[PDB]
Amino acid sequence: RALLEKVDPNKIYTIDEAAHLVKELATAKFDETVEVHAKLGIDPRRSDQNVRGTVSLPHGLGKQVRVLAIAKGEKIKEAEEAGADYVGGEEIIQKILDGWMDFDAVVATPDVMGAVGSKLGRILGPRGLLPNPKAGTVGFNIGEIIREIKAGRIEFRNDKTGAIHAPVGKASFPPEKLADNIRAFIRALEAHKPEGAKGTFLRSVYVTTVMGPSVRINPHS
Repeated sequence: RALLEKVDPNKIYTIDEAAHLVKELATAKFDETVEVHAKLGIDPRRSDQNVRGTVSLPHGLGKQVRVLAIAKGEKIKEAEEAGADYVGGEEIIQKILDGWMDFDAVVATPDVMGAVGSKLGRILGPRGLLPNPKAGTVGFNIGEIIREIKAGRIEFRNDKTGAIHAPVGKASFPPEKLADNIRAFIRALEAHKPEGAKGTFLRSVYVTTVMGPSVRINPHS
């Protein structure tokens, strides 16, 4: 844990330095999702300054992503038709508990999320693989969700604190690809600067994981 002192909390790192720090400190036990969090120069209580859109990450998305869709009843067939690599009903949960992890991403319909969250929270959670409606990975339009990932896009939306975050890779990625993905998210955010927002837009930007320290980065590096 003392390992924490490898990250200087006051330094503004380059994106490449941050990518390397990610890989130096990543737990070896499982593959963690790497996020970028930014504090935005917006008023989060006014809808005309909402920031919402997609990032087309240059690495790790598209046809190659093995998507698991968990659904129920009719939506199983829709997930199959949309080309999810793996589809299951709630019966698939036990298979995951038994050690099946061939998938890279999980999406789900709302009706299975109680069971998914309760049984797989402690497994998918620490890995960053838990579906969430705010990330656009839980919904009844399961086919559209699958197609968006296969088209190489991830969704983002600011929160009520005026911050925003999105996954940009895994700790297992080569650092150059992680760095590429971090830059891509920053460029996607900048392309979505609202008209009317004043002052600095990217006030601070960080590379993060759920369980680890944040690494502050220069978004123009």
